[PDB]
Amino acid sequence: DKTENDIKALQSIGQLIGEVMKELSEEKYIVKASSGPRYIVGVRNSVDRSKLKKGVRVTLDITTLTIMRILPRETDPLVYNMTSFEQ
Amino acid sequence: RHLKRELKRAQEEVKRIQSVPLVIGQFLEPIDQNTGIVSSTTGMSYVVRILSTLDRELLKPSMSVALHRHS
Repeated sequence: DKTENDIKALQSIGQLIGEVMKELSEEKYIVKASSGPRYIVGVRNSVDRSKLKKGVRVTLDITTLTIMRILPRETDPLVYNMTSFEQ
Repeated sequence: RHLKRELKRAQEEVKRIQSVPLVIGQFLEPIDQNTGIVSSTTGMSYVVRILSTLDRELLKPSMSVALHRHS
């Protein structure tokens, strides 16, 4: 099972994060990526319109660029080092 | 009647291209009215076809514009 779980991750692919910059139309969303350049991208029926608001991180695929799911916010690798000072 | 059925199909073709995946550019200025200039948001400049059956009166002043990513 330790290697079966690795198979399942391996035959999958990564996601590339964006956030909803501006709603354009029903099935078209404008995002500004965390890597930069803005796109227009689509949605599956794996997400709702009432479940998206702006500044909410969204997944995209790196082979079709379509949102499948809602993603929690991000927060610096740097600011986690500050919470580890308490001594 | 045949030619009208092939038009509905002709446009259907191009609509597949119209929908996503896309990248977002910015229109600078025309160079004809069938060719225009855009700077993509990868910071690269392309001379591009102006698709027909689009705006040409808010397009010619500077305004956002959608471009295809593989074409």
